[PDB]
Amino acid sequence: TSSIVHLCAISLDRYWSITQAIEYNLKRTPRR
Repeated sequence: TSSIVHLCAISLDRYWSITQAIEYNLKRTPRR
């Protein structure tokens, strides 16, 4: 129970900053 969150704490941040500024790198240099 407690031996999870701690982990989730690690395997999460990675997908935090990006999320926030995801639009920053989504569909750059659009070709149309």
